[PDB]
Amino acid sequence: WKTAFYAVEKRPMFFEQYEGGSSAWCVKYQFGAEDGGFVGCCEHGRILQI
Amino acid sequence: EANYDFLSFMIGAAQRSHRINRNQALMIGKGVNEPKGWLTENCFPVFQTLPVDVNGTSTPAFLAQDWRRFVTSFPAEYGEARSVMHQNVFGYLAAMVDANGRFLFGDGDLTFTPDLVRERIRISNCLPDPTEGNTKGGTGQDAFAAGSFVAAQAAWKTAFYAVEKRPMFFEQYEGGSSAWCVKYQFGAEDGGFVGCCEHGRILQI
Amino acid sequence: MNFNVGVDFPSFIAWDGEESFPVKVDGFNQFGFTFKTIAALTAATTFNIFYHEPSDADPCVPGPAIRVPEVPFCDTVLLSEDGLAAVTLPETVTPDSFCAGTVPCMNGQWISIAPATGSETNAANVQITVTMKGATR
Amino acid sequence: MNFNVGVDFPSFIAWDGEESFPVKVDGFNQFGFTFKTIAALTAATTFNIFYHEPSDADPCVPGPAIRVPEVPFCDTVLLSEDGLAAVTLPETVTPDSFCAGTVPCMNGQWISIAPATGSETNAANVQITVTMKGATR
Amino acid sequence: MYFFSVDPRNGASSCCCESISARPGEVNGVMVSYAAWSAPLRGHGLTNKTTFEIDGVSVTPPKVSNAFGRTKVGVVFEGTLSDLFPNPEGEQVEYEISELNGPSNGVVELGANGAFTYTPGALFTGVDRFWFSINGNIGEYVISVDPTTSELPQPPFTTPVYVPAARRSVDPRTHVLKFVLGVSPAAIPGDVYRLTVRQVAIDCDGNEFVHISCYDISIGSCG
Amino acid sequence: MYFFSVDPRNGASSCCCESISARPGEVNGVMVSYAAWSAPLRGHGLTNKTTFEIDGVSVTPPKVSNAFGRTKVGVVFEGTLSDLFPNPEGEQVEYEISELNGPSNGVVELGANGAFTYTPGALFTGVDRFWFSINGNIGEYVISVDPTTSELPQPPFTTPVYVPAARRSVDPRTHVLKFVLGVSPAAIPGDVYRLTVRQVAIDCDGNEFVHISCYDISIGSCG
Amino acid sequence: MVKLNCRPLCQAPTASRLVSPPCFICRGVAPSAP
Amino acid sequence: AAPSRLVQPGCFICRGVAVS
Amino acid sequence: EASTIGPAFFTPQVLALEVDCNIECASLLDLYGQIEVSRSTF
Repeated sequence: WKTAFYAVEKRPMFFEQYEGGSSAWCVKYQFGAEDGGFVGCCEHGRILQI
Repeated sequence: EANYDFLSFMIGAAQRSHRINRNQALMIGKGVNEPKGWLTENCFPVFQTLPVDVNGTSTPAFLAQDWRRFVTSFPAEYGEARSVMHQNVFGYLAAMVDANGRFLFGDGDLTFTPDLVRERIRISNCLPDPTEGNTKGGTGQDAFAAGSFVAAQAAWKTAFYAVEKRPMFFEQYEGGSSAWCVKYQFGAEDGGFVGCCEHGRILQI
Repeated sequence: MNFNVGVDFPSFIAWDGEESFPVKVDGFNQFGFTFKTIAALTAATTFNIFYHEPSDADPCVPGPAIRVPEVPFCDTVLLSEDGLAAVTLPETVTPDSFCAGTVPCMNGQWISIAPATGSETNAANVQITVTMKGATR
Repeated sequence: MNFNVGVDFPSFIAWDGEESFPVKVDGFNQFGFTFKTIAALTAATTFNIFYHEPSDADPCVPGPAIRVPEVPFCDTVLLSEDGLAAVTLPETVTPDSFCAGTVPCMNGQWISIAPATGSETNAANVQITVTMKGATR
Repeated sequence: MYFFSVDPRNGASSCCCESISARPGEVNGVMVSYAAWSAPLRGHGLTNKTTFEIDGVSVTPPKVSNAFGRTKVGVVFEGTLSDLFPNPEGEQVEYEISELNGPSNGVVELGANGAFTYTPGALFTGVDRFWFSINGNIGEYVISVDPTTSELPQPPFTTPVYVPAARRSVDPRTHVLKFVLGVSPAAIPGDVYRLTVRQVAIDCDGNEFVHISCYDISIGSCG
Repeated sequence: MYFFSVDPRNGASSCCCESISARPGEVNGVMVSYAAWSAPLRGHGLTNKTTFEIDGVSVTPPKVSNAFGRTKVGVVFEGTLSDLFPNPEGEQVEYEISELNGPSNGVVELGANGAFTYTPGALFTGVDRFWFSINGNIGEYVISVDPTTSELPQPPFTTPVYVPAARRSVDPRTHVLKFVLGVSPAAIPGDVYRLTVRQVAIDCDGNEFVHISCYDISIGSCG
Repeated sequence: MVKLNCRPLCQAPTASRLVSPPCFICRGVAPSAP
Repeated sequence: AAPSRLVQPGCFICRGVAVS
Repeated sequence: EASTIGPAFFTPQVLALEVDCNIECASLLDLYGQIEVSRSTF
């Protein structure tokens, strides 16, 4: 697995109050993170099926 | 240009191509223009297992009792000998089973992984394997290809000799190379032959 | 010294003036169109954009034709009526001049262009084509 | 987040299966083809490569079609018996796989592809497009 | 390659002209060594102002006529091959397209009866020839593919024996003249032509020394 | 391996064409050395624009006719051999399949009375021929094995004497043209064919020098 | 002198079986009957 | 050398009770 | 603006891995008897 599939880390989550749209009666938060991954080289792996 | 260094790639992909061709030759190389390999010269004494009657059909087979009788038969007067075989064969031995269902090796471990250098097996998975890669051999019926190769054994330090004259070399081929294009030339010179071929043995089906 | 740039930015046909062709955009991760005119147009020409899915039976043939939605980016005031992506080749665009647009958000695995209705008369003089960017195999 | 990859490597149709097209390559400095078939071929097909020159009547329209000479590098041993460059799509190219290639030396302002004689009824099942590189002006 | 050393006109040393054999279809090369005549005339050597002329002393006029056609690029061209051979007697006609003299940028599907279709090569504009043969009589058929705009000129129906437009050269350092002499595939064996060569020298100051010679081309089959 | 040094076209040193003896079945090689003709024409040597033509001056038309079949992969094919020997006089038909000229990727067994069965080798598609011999007279039976999908085209019924498609070559360093000359197993001894060769050299600037020769191929048994 | 370069757009999977030795039989048992 | 067989002992158990 | 301007203003982070996925095989050249030699035909 250390060379069959890769995981890509860029940035953890964040949280901040969305100012525009949050009145003095309501309030609206906003969050998100950014990451991804891919499959390195599928000749280093097997699967056992029926 | 071409940030990826191409020359060092070819110098790497030539010693590699040479390495496996030499290893391939000394085994099955045929006479002219390549050393006579010990698989094809076929003057090692060869033993072949006898079949078994699965409900009266006599399919070819190879079971652990055959392996023990093949390796202990080597006359210890020749010296200590190592066995070579394809890794699927060793997988084949490790997955056998007695009539009640137990494993013949490692009576319950999910895995049989013994010290190979204490058993003189030297797995090299380029040799011919009788499992046809995999997905053949070890059947009730419709597999295992009578007449195949399984494994070998010999005092290799004296049953087969390897001859080296001039190792791999690279050189710019001055001539045929101009002020804008280079022509490289590489080469090596080596060979092999069998020693005394009463020191080896082969197992078949 | 020119480079064999067909690998690493290949290009395929998408509308030869008579038929649309789904182009597989899965293996790559960026793509765009490069319009081109073959003879003077008569009025504005509008094209619809379609994206496909892997077919239910076979996983390497495109499924049906689904119309890709459209997204704005902090300045869209046209805001096409039914919120469906479309491109309008403007009138008075000469030959020997190419326009190049691209849908922002990708979806599906096959994309296609088709001449929107009411504009398939002088749409036989355009020839759209696609070019991808960077294999991800 | 895909880019408008159209500009900065545009692409045009060079052989739609029924008629060829000259594509201008003056504005750019490097270019290549991307072959792609639509149906299984019956035998090896061969295309000729042609380069044009600016017509004397108008410098924005291609003149007659000259054929581009052939340049061997070092490894070339076939030399195609004619000294006139040509491509040959080999048999057994399933119609979900593209093939790229380009000439080592451009000349003139335009470039064109057409099926060589003998393989004119299989070329109706192939598509050839040209994608350029950075623009000089 | 032929070679003729010319007489130096010193009042010193069967027929008059030298002999040149030729074969229908060949295109050969000729060298002439004007050294013996121009070397005494010490000047600026030879000048590329040589003129040729071909005359027929035995012709046997051609049986089958030649013809000409036209077509646009990419468009197939079809025509007849029977109204070109007026036959005096009544007999059959075995049309044939000599493979060694087929077209150069297309193919011709010669039908059974003086009919044929000419498919020009893809993306090709120019002139193209092929030499038919009716009952052994050879004549050329010229087709000019136009680049779809207007037209190309009408080429001049190459003669039985010709010297090409410009493939000549004069080496002023060794006083040697070279040129090409090509023979049509429509030449008739046994016929004799005559090529007269007018070569001009030059003095140190810029005057002329003319010199005229002749040659007798004999169209023989099998060389 | 024959070797002909062609005439130098210099006006200097029975029949016209040189001779070539060929035996039915062989496939030989031929060399031609244009050195004496193209070396003085200082250019870029020869070019691979040579053309060959084969005409018969004596045929003795064949007695038996050929036949063409069709079949898919793996499926056995059956056929007869009695409708191929048009006998003007009455005689017995000693059918025989020559072991030398049998099929290439299959196997046939000869019946007792004009019968045979071609069971193709498993996993094989293409075209396979085999040469039968009806009463000393020889023909061919050509069958195509189709990959069961649609159909295959028609092969061209190989001629008595042929020059293979693309096996010609030329070395511009020594002015030598090499080509292969193959004879069908059905060529009748005593016949004579004629082979013609149009080889084109080239000057420094891309023009052409043509040269034509001929060769008389006489199909004689026993070398 | 064009030198082509081809890739497939969709690779295919590849299945295979995993035959393993059967529970053995032994050739000839001593106490038996004809 | 010709291929020699490798006959090994079978399932040998008994010496005193024949099977019915 | 962005996402509609060529693809040259954005320079990707060239990471430093190089996937290989190529088994040589297994070596079998140390068992044999080794003998250095000289001019051929010993």
